[PDB]
Amino acid sequence: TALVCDNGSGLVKAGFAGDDAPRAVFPSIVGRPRHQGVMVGMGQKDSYVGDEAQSKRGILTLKYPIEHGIITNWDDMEKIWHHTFYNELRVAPEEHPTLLTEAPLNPKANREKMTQIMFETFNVPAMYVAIQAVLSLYASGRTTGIVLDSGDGVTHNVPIYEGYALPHAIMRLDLAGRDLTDYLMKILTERGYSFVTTAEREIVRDIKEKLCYVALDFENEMATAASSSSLEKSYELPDGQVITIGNERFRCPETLFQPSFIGMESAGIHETTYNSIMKCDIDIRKDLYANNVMSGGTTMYPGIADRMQKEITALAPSTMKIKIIAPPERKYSVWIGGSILASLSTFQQMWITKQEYDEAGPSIVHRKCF
Amino acid sequence: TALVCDNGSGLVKAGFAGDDAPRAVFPSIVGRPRHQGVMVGMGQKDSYVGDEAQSKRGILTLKYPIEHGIITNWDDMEKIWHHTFYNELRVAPEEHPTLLTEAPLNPKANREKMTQIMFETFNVPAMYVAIQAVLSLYASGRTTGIVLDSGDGVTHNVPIYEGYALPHAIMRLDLAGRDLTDYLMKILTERGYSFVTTAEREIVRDIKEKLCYVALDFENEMATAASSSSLEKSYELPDGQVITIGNERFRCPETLFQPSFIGMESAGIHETTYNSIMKCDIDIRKDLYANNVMSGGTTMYPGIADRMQKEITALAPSTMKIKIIAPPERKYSVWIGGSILASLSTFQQMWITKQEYDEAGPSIVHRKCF
Amino acid sequence: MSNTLRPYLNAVRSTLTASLALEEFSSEIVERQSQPEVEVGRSPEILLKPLVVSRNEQEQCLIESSVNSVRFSIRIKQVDEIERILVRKFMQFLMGRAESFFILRRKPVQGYDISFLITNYHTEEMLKHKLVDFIIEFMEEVDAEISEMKLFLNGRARLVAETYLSCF
Amino acid sequence: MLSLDYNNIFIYELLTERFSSENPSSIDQVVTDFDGVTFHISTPEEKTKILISLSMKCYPELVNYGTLDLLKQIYGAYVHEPEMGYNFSILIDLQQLPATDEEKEQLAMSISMLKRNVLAAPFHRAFTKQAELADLARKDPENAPMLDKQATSQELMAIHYRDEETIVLWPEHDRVTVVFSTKFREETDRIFGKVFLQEFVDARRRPAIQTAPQVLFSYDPPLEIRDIQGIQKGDDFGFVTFVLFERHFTPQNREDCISHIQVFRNTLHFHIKASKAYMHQRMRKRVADFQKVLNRAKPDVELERKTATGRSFVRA
Amino acid sequence: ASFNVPIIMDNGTGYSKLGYAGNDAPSYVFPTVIATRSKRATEDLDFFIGNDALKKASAGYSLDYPIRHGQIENWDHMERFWQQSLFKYLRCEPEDHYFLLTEPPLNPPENRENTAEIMFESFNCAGLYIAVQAVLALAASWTSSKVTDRSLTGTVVDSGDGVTHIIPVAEGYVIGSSIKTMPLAGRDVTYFVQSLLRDRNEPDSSLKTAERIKEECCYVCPDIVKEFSRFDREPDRYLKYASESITGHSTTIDVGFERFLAPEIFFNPEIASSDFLTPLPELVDNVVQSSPIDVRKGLYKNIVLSGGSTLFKNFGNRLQRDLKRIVDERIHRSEMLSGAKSGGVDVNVISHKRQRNAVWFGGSLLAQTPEFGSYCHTKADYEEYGASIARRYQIFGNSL
Amino acid sequence: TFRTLDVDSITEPVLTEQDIFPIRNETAEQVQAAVSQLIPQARSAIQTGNALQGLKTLLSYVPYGNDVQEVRTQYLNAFVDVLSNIRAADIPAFVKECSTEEIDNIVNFIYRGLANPQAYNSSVLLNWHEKVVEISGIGCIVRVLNSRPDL
Ligand SMILES: Nc1ncnc2c1ncn2[C@@H]1O[C@H](COP(=O)(O)OP(=O)(O)O)[C@@H](O)[C@H]1O
Ligand SMILES: Nc1ncnc2c1ncn2[C@@H]1O[C@H](COP(=O)(O)OP(=O)(O)O)[C@@H](O)[C@H]1O
Ligand SMILES: Nc1ncnc2c1ncn2[C@@H]1O[C@H](COP(=O)(O)OP(=O)(O)O)[C@@H](O)[C@H]1O
Ligand code: BEF
Ligand code: BEF
Ligand code: BEF
Ligand SMILES: [Mg+2]
Ligand SMILES: [Mg+2]
Ligand SMILES: [Mg+2]
Repeated sequence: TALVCDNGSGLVKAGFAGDDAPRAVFPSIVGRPRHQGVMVGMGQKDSYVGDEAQSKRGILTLKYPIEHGIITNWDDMEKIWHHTFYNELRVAPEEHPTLLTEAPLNPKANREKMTQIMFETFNVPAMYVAIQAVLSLYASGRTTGIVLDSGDGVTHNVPIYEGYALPHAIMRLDLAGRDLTDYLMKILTERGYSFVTTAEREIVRDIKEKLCYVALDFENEMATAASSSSLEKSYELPDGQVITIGNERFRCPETLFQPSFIGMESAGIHETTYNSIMKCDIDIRKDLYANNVMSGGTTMYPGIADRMQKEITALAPSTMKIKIIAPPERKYSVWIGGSILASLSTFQQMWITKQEYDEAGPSIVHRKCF
Repeated sequence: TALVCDNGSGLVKAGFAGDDAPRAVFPSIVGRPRHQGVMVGMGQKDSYVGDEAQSKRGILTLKYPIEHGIITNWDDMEKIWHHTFYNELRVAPEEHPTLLTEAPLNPKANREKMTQIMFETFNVPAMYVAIQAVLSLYASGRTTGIVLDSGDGVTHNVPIYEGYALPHAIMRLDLAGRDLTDYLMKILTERGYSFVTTAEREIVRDIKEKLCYVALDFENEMATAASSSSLEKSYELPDGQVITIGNERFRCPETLFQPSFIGMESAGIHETTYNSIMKCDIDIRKDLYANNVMSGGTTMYPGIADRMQKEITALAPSTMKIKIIAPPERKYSVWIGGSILASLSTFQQMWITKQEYDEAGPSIVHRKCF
Repeated sequence: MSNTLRPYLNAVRSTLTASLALEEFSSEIVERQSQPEVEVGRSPEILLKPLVVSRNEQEQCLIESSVNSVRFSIRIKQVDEIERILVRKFMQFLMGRAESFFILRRKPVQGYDISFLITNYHTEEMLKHKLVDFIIEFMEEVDAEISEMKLFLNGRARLVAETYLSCF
Repeated sequence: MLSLDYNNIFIYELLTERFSSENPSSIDQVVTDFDGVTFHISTPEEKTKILISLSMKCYPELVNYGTLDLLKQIYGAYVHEPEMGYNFSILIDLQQLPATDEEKEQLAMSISMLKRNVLAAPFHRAFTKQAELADLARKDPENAPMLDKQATSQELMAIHYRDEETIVLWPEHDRVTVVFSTKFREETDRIFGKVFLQEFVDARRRPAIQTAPQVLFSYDPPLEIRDIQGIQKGDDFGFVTFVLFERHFTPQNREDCISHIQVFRNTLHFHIKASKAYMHQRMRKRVADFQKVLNRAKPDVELERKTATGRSFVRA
Repeated sequence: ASFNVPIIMDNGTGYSKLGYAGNDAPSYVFPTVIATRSKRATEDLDFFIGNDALKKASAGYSLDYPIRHGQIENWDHMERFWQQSLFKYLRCEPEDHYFLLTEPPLNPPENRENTAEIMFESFNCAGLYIAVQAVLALAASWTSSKVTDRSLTGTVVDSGDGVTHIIPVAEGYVIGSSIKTMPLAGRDVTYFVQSLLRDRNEPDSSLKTAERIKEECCYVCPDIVKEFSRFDREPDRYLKYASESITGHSTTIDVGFERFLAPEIFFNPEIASSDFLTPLPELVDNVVQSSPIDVRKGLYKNIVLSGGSTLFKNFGNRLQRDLKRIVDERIHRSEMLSGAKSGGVDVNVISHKRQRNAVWFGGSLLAQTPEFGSYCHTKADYEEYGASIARRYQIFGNSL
Repeated sequence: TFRTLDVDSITEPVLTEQDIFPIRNETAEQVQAAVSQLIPQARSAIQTGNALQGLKTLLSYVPYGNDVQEVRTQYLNAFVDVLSNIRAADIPAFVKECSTEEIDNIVNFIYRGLANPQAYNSSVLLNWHEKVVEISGIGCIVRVLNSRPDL
């Protein structure tokens, strides 16, 4: 067995290769206390990690060590990996290879320090660093398609044909569920309700995860919510009081299809997918159009597969069929795909091994993992 | 049963003597992946050949190993013979004597090396290297006639009377269906369709096959198409985009009659046929005009028989019959003629046999073949 | 490949599937030991008659059989000295891996190119219809594998010829 | 490596050490080379003085073709009495050594270049005599064929430079022709050697490499070498001929061309060995795909979950 | 037989030493490393080896070491390493020369078979001898090749970069029932020096810097709990080492208790492995006591050291004193039961001038002997029996 | 040394093939006469074109024994010659009408013809092998594996 540790920017998703689904899913958060620690003894800790922080958050400054899929704070990222292996999986990491992941078009130094900490702190016996939108394509049961992965921090497209990636046609967009959370705070502020702190940012994430949905036709949905009760509904806070919301429920997800709302100049996710298909060689485009693959938690909004199929069918030539593949387990497909990969018998030849790291130094990942 | 291959400069035609048509017809292509394989488990393969390369082409750089009827990349030609023997016909080359086919006025080195490979790499029991135009008279059932063969790589006339060829009156022209694809790619740019890659070349080869024709008078057809949409057609690319095509529908095949379009200084196929007949002895011309035989895929354009009869009737003396026999099987008529020749009772003494080759070396071929 | 070997490989497939009727058998000459009786040959009543199947003087199979073991040995096409070297070496890689192709011998029987030993334990713990499909799919493809290697040898003979000759 | 070095690497590295060294140690080093050649490097009188010496079975022939004047031109003051058991010897003093690091570099190169400087003498005799015939032929183009005919039999060099070879060369007013009467005695190299020599001739007949010498091949000898000693037609030799035209040994090219033609048979000998190293890596690729054809005979069972060292594990 | 100087190749896990028999040093000593890539196919021509393949890590080649724990274990890489050794560096013709190759005592028969088929079928060499490497290293001890200077009885302790093994030899015969082997040597102590620099988080801990800190700074102390205590009392023992990075800039490394705790891997191999628990002085006593009784005075009297990883400052004296302690304690138990005295046994551990490459100098000195062409596998025997001619162990007792 | 001296061959006499298969009752000259009368009937059946009645009569008796190679080879020469002279479309009409005893005599001798390709054309024997096994089933090879070794 080998660990598969998809340290995403919003959730760590971890477990064992060939296991059905990730067994350690928790916030990619380190919390530190912000108040007068008056009661002596009491089992107090200098910092808290994951669900241990999320449940204590009313006294903590929660901060994610990872932003837009790039590690910003290594002293806390080691704290998350240590929590993953010793507290959440309860293994010794020196006994198991780890398949890690990262998004494409990351800094070189991210990939180096992430191999160095696995070999020099966690003492791991072998490791590998897969591209997240390649893994999501194993989890679809395919060898050609265009994975749209979108998580908490990054959205990216990787077009693949016959198992060859077309790396010139990879699109990264630094917009995903954390920007939709920050935008939901900016529009909730307009109805009556103020959310400000790093802990209140989790309450509005827990709104976004169950009140929001994607409108199939935003400009007509906007007129319908401005003229009826049916689109409005309510959520009950930790403080027992009720929050009622309406056109905020679909204006939030719409930022993915209209990044101009949060001040970005870019294509939306629909036109970013088409700009990746139209960068590919002309003979493969039909087999990409019939195999768009949704992945990552930001693709979980009710109606996003219907909307994505509508917007791509308007951009694509009407002569040919579009399919969006969106399984119900697309919430974890990058982990699911790493759990396939780390169990394929040729894969056991591809690991960076401890001995090979010791001899080659941390630059070995650049001449073995892609 | 003997084999017969017409190793065409763009399609391989291969089969067994006494069959009515080729057993296997496939592009004379070898392709290598241009991109990086990211999937494991996939059957990654270092080269594809024939129809598999034509099918996977969106990720391949495609090479033709024969240029103007001359083999120019021997390694990718040995791959194609190994594909004809072990994959397409799926018979071992040692079991059957084998008729190969070649254009007139080729390098001596081309026919020697093609003999040395067949006896010392494919170990064949016997072989013969017939001239492609001499086989077109067998297919047409003639013993007197002037052939006009035109393939992917080359166009040539061989005038023949009562089975005696006139090798001083052979005209050979390195202009045929490849240079018409290269020119159609160029003039397609003037309507705005940029085709550039070795795989987009195979889309523009298909446009040329599906839509082009030879117009009975070019200045009249130009003045027609300049006024009207009635001569236009539309073709759906494998992308689902539709191109629409104008006077370049017939300005492409006119290159055969006006080589100055592609900058080269030579007589078009009409004048080069008339010059071949005017080089011949005066008593035989009167029969060469009556038995003018076409062959090879570049002679398949709609209206090319009527264009060719109109032009030869304008050149040749009006007092006698011009009669062009372009049969409906002419696409394969070199192979069909080879399958007749290799089947004759009187030909079975004419093979170069292995025991007769290795006492003389590959220079035996020039003293048994034409 | 197939169509020229089709008469031969249907004779080999049919002989080899009729030959692979193996059983557990404790040896009669030694106590508390089983041994592959085709390979030891010390008790004759549990050997079956050795059958040859054959297309040509070059291309042959010898099939030897016993109550708990079958030995199968083949000569493949070697029509020039380049195929003699390429075959003789290719089979030494293929038998050098015998610990992971469980049915291979590490040495051929004398005068054969490669040899297989399908013991009772293999027909209990492996799919015996996929064992004969591997023997047959090896005999179809090995002529295409070796002929391709003599193309790559010509390809390098050109690589070094052009690279030497083009720097005068 | 794709093509052989012309110099002996060991003597280059060794002299590059001692020419840099602040404190030389003593040495006694016999050092083999191709074509049966052998060097001896030693410090016989002092650690300060290096004697380099050369042994080569055909050196008595090379002295007939003017070798000593070429070696005295190149090595000058460093030439020494031949060491007992060796054909030629040079004594270089590490305290009397040249001044600059680029003088040291080109002297360490020049001394390591000894095998191709001793075997160059018949080539310089042919190139410099072709320069005389090129002027005489330019004085009378109708006499020129007869000057070529007599130089083809009177000015011919033959060197029995190893026992399974002969290099034969002669000047004519527009060329130097050189013929290798070449044989591979090791039978697995003779079998590949047919492919390597055949594809070498067939390579010259392609548009890409027309700029090269005209190579030709046979197995009987070229008409002008049919009565040279040791050339025999029946003994399974092959006769690779290069025709070097005036453009293949123009003054900028001569030294590379001499260096590069001597090494001919050694590149084929090296590439025959280095082709077995290729065929093996291509064989063990097809073995690894026949593994898949057997793997479909193993029934599907999950082998139990284990730690990296193979010890058993208890999770999932 | 050919008369040409036999070629000698000690392919170590760390360094290959190459040369010709009868020379006074190896022609080359360079790392056993190959640099490889990670319309004709040439990725098997583009490789480099030795000192010229360290220069290639920045040019995008992957370096790999085809010998690990004293055994060849990548045969594609080792075949390319030999062709390049023979045709670039040694610049020889294999068909003219006999070759002496070396391997550890406990190598698998499969590796001698693969070595023989590569030498006889790929290179076609005239003949081959595959010497057990520590059996040669005794012959580097002699003051000269001449018969009166020989001392053909002695234990030989060999420790390179990848294996240590102790071979007893007596009256010129290798006592094969008594060989001891432990795959812990110069590289495993480098990974330990590297592991310590890395736990202190020093600016550089690349393999080349731990390899240099071993041979610059480390030594074998008497006892590590007193040496840790000395590093508190005696603060000039914390050396400062200046290292230059892969990318060409300065650094400074403090070197600490790895100055003694790293060479201690030989005298307490529990520090390195769970599997090889027996320390080198007791591993030597297990050799000499397993050996037949009459040779034991001779085997202790002459314990030859060999191979680069025996060169640590004070290594010979630690081995001599800890072995003398084991030996005189055992003799004094025997004096106790008897009440009589004994003459004891002298234990000498012999460090000497050729200790850095002793196996090569041993191979060179043996291969000069007129008999050597008769001990080789000649290629005539290879053409008769095939590569199985090399499969039999010369050293151990064989059934059949 | 003693380890290599075999004793089993001289203290534990093993079975012989004539213990496992009953010995032939007909004497060598009695079968050599019985075959030499049949081969002319088979040679004649080829010369009159009725080659299929040649096989039916030739296959009515079979020679076997370690004493008779010089006539087992003549019987095999006549049998391979008769198999090479039957039209391939007549084979399915012959094989479906053979008894299981005659079939087990055909396939037994085609595996003797396939053992000597330098004297027999394998291509026609492999064609008979496909047709006899496809029509009569795989057990007809199993009866050859199990058959007498001096056939
Ligand atoms: N049902 C849902 N509806 C909308 N957003 C969701 C839903 N489920 C998860 N998300 C969002 O997905 C993000 C986490 O997705 P994930 O794929 O695990 O990201 P990452 O890999 O970067 O950690 C968070 O922003 C979370 O709120
Ligand atoms: N129906 C067609 N109409 C026009 N061009 C054709 C047609 N069929 C084939 N061609 C062209 O003819 C060429 C192939 O003809 P072929 O006789 O097989 O040439 P070759 O023998 O040299 O390979 C290609 O350029 C192909 O595009
Ligand atoms: N002075 C020294 N002190 C300690 N180790 C040394 C010294 N000099 C070299 N070494 C070590 O010796 C080893 C190489 O020894 P060698 O005999 O060549 O081993 P091998 O044969 O296995 O390659 C390396 O670990 C090297 O760092
Ligand atoms: F980091 Be998550 F994939 F956005
Ligand atoms: F062979 Be094609 F006719 F050039
Ligand atoms: F490989 Be070294 F000899 F330890
Ligand atoms: Mg993610
Ligand atoms: Mg053609
Ligand atoms: Mg060593």
